[PDB]
Amino acid sequence: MQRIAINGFGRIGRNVLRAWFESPKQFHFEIVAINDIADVHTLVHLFKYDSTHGRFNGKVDITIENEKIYLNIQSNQRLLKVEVLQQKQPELLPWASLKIDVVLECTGLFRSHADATRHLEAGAKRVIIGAAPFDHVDAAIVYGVNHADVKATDQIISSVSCTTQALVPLVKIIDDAFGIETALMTEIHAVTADQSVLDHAHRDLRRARASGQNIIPTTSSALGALKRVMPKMEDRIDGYSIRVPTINVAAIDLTFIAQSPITVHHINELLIKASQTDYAEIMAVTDEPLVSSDFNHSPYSLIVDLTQTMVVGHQAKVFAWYDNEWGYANRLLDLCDSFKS
Amino acid sequence: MQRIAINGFGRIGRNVLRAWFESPKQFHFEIVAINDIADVHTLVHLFKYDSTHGRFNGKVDITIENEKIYLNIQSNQRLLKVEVLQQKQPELLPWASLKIDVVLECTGLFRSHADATRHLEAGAKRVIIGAAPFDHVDAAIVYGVNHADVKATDQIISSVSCTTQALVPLVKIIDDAFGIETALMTEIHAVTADQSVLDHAHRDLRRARASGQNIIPTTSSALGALKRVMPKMEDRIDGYSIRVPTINVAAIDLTFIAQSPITVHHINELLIKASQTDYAEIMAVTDEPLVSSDFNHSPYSLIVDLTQTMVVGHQAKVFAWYDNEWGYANRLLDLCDSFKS
Amino acid sequence: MQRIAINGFGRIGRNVLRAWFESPKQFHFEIVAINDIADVHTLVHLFKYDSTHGRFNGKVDITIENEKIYLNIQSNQRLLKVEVLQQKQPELLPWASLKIDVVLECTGLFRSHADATRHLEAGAKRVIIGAAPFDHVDAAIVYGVNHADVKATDQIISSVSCTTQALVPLVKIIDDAFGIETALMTEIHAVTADQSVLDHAHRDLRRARASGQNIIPTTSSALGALKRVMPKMEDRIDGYSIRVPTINVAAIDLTFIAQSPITVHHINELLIKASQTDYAEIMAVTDEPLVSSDFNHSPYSLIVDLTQTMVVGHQAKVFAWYDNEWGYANRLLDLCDSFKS
Amino acid sequence: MQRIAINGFGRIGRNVLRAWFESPKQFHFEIVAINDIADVHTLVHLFKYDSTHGRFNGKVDITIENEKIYLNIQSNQRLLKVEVLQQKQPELLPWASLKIDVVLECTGLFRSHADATRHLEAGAKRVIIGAAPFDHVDAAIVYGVNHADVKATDQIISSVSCTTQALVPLVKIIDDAFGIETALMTEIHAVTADQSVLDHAHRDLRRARASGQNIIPTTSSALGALKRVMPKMEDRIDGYSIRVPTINVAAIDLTFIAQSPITVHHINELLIKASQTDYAEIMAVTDEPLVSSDFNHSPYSLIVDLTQTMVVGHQAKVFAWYDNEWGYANRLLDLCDSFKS
Ligand SMILES: Nc1ncnc2c1ncn2[C@@H]1O[C@H](COP(=O)(O)O)[C@@H](O)[C@H]1O
Ligand SMILES: Nc1ncnc2c1ncn2[C@@H]1O[C@H](COP(=O)(O)O)[C@@H](O)[C@H]1O
Ligand SMILES: Nc1ncnc2c1ncn2[C@@H]1O[C@H](COP(=O)(O)O)[C@@H](O)[C@H]1O
Ligand SMILES: Nc1ncnc2c1ncn2[C@@H]1O[C@H](COP(=O)(O)O)[C@@H](O)[C@H]1O
Repeated sequence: MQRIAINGFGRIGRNVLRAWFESPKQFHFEIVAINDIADVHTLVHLFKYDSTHGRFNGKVDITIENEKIYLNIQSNQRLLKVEVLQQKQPELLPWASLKIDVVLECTGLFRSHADATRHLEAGAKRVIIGAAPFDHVDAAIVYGVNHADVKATDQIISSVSCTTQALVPLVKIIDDAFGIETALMTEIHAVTADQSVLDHAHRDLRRARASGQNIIPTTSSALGALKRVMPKMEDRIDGYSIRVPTINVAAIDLTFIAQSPITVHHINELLIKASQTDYAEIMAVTDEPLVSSDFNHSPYSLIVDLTQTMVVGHQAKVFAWYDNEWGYANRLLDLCDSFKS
Repeated sequence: MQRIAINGFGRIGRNVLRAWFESPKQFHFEIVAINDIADVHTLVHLFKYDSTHGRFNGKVDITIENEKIYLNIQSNQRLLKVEVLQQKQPELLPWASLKIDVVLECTGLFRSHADATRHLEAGAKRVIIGAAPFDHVDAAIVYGVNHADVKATDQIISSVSCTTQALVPLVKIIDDAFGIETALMTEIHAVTADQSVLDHAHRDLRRARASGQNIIPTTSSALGALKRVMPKMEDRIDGYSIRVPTINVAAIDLTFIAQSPITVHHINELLIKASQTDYAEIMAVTDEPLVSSDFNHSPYSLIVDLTQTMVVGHQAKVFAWYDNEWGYANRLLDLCDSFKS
Repeated sequence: MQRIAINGFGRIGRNVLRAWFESPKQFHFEIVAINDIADVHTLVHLFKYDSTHGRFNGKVDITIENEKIYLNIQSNQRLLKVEVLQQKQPELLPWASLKIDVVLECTGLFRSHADATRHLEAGAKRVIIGAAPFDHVDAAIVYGVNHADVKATDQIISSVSCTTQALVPLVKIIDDAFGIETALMTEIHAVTADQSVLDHAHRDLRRARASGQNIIPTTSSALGALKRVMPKMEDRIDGYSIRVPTINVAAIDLTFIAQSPITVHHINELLIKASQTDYAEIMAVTDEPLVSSDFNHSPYSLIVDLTQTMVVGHQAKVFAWYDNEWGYANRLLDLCDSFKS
Repeated sequence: MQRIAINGFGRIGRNVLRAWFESPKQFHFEIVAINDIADVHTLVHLFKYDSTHGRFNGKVDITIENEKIYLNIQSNQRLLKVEVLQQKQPELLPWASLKIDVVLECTGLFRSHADATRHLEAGAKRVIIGAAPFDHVDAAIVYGVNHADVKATDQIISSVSCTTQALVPLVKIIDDAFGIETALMTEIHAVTADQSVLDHAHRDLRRARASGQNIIPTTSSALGALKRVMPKMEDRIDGYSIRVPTINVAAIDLTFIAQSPITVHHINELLIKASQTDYAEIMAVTDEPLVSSDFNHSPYSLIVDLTQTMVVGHQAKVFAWYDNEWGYANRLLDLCDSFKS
């Protein structure tokens, strides 16, 4: 069966594996290897215990065999024997011998086309960058929109940011119905590792500042991303992220100018249909009176709070929550399940 | 002097007094009484120490002259004797005998023209409701914009909300020079007192949940304010508000369609000229990459982040800060100062 | 099957009803009625949606009849039909009708014998205050310790606090082993409902203060309870509490003077043999480097951090974690099961 | 006059420079040089805008004379003309050319005896390690206790930690009245720079975990340091530290067995006395019911909460707050203004 490997057992990598076991439907593929620069013990711990998502529900047993290290993981009536590796520089990795079909490059270090091929130079067949693009990419995918539009000879694939997978669907759907003259996105976002616990030295003089005590307006790769997905949107959309002191779950505030005429009802109605039809696998809509932590550990790439939708004249605004760790995790998985086809 | 009194030594009332002593120019009106349902010591204790604004910078001793309790408040080369009262029902309050010129109603219970007038029956000359009008006000005022338009016959007046103080100048300033077709607002606001520390039974099931580790979107009455202030802007602007774990400071995220050519440079250039000339008292602008905490205890009704301004086509977004409690409190005083003809 | 009411559908009351379901051990009794000032719809929201413990996993069918309201609740293959009520005064409540074998008085408003007797007046056969007593109680129980001391005759009982549920084991185990001359307790508790979001008027001027941004030391009627439980430990034990801005999970820090030889190993080993034999049902011990978050939703009365134990001479210090809501909520049930005719 | 320089312009470094300006008493020495690996601009911004301590009241103007970068800071009727340096290797520093009498080491990378000496070999005339000793130093000092015992043979001087600056004067005062058989310290501390914002890989696995959402029991160098100043205390004192989600201000829970009769009264009475006589510059005491943010920006090396003092038999406990950035930093300034003839 298709063999997958994770480079970087960070938040993303860890949650991905967690998802594999937690996934309601067993993914046909299997993860057989994880690479990192840290000791296995540290990782296991972080995989086992998490402040956000909680104790991982199942045993994890390390075994040394020959000289190779292995995570025997069991959970949800499902096993994986993973091989651990401690190679800093990808190029030397043994993806060749392991017959690794798909690398999940989740280190955030090797985002470029050059640094991503290093995994292919190392004998892997297909890389997926678990972040926005840096320079070149053979395709910029958003499972639920253009996961089909992957050529087979594509090798360096990006699946963009968590933010981008809430934005792209909102935009596509609405442009396809009402038209979008120009849009503007505010993103209310939980904290991210990039920030500092206390005022520290940081390039981002904004993210320099105490994560827990500040509202921090900053930027989002998610615009430049979506412009690679919908190159026509170049010079029509913009926006930014705001960081506030919650641990997890984020929102989008999408203001836009419709080209056809719009009512509140109408916009909400469309988004409800869309969530039951084409985008059923990654969208959901809620009227109920909810707040971020209700959407924690929610595998949708976005949920629309419909009550939040507003309209004055041509101008409108919609609101979507999304677990900014866990949606984007199941989308790295859901995409890998699309390649067997 | 012209004599002012406070009803409700709440988060506002206390800050108003603090501001009276902390303001760089002394006001030509004394605060001669306060009144609250809570014990004097509790009030004093919270007058002296504040989690958001640290210690009060001076002395407070409690005299019992006659049968009457008194506060004796020594700070920044200024003194006040201040009679404490403890009457729920504001019609009993002896504003008559104390010869109160102006009340500030700062409890939140008495916002109807009806309820508020009870201070005038108690023998007050004038009342300011420190809150968006409940039903009617002889006028509704935002210092720096329309404060002038108070007539002598005007008896019940509202100083609206912190949001209103920052949302209105932005509209007047932009709408005049550029022309707002429609505009939408997103208010990122710190925790509010009416919230719940853990999840709790409450009318609003959004503002029922854990204030400190939860994002909660909800309503802003600073729209239903703005419309009494600017009648022209009815159906041209709606918006909503978001609670986030910080303890103070808030942001307005204004997003508007223009009836003219708009560049980022030209928007910011206006907002600057407006702060330099027409609104130098209640406005300011910052080029610097600052965050919420940096504007704590800032007296300006709005500080505009110019590196947050954004243009796509005829649509745009401006970004302004304000200390909710302080920005609003200094405007309260600035107002009572203005009635001296 | 006995029949159990819950005056008070707050953190405790609600998490009681949950644990009944989420528990793998099935209780021979059933919960058949709840009461609260709030209206059914609101209780149901909050029963389903919790910030701390997350989405309730089950369906909740609100049934209205000619006057009576019910709650059909389905989860973990278990089904309850639960009458809802809205009556402030527990004297008038119809426990008579419904054959209430036990009330769980989880409001924290009826803690005297007289106020709790209002439930016996209403027709309930037996009460239990879900707090420390306020005066007379026909016993004060800590499950796993003196739950068999329940006299048949005993009507009004108390189940002390979560804090006391943890302190007492420790004391009893150590004293009955090494002998405790005197011992002091430092409790690090997460925010609680009594606390305020911002500085508000309150009788306890420690708890008046903004809960999110303050280390707030204070009282703890765990001691006053521990004395009612272990009478011989009068005068020898005192302690206090500290509120810090986590949402949940507390820790207890007991420094004691032993009346015999003590060494870290022996201290820990003792607690290990306890968590393995006698107290093994409400106790557990962990060698691992954990933090508060990971014990969130843990059913144990105490979990001892054995890496934290220290000894200098005849004085030593042990350390335990506990979930304040869930630890307590499970024990309440366990005690109800203890009452078997 | 003596000429001070700062290696490491971090939390400590920058607060040190700030304190210089704020002190009512113009110190009899000037800070003439700072050094950081980071870029000047960042260093200014952070020195100007702080989340913990607010805006620096003054103005900084960067000047590049010749090929040297200077900082012209003006505040509180004073000016310093600083030089900024980008030299990571201390041996290569120009302390000799700058005629530096005192380097403040605050990088926390050069705590070792050898490494700190690297400064002296650069022409430094005396070095102060702004941390507990790593290996062994010429002398460990606690201003207000033993700041007189400095010899001119002493060139490597450790100012211990913000914690030790409060632990020592308690222990000293208490042993030297009632005696201390043994004693155990619990420390509740605000968050530190070294913690992670989200769960993360790090050497210590408890400081790996999310700073804003956990109580985190860990360790404290303060005992190791106190023994190098009170060697008699070896074997007679231990303790640990806990990190809670607050920005600043920490407290200490000293529990101790007395060697005489003690009553709560006498203990508080001694500490009141001590705070007026000998330890009057570095100590204070409060009867009031106060909380962390009350003592933010408070230059006392400790303050006792006397309401918190407890007694059972020979065992007693006390409690004291301290600003763990501000206090420590004025002690650095107080230590440098001892050395003057
Ligand atoms: N050169 C590298 N090769 C492989 N994994 C790496 C490398 N550098 C960092 N990592 C991992 O990438 C992750 C960093 O992302 P995060 O920890 O989520 O901020 C951690 O799991 C690191 O161990
Ligand atoms: N009937 C009343 N008359 C005057 N002040 C009141 C009354 N009821 C409550 N207050 C005060 O109004 C304020 C409302 O809460 P807050 O403004 O958030 O502090 C508090 O100071 C209350 O103690
Ligand atoms: N008179 C009452 N009878 C029954 N339950 C009550 C009464 N008053 C308040 N409660 C409930 O008790 C709860 C207090 O516990 P907590 O939610 O932890 O603050 C409130 O949320 C109410 O739902
Ligand atoms: N010579 C130096 N070598 C290494 N780090 C330095 C040096 N000078 C300044 N720094 C940095 O200054 C920072 C200030 O401390 P902090 O920001 O609290 O970690 C430290 O992180 C150091 O790395």
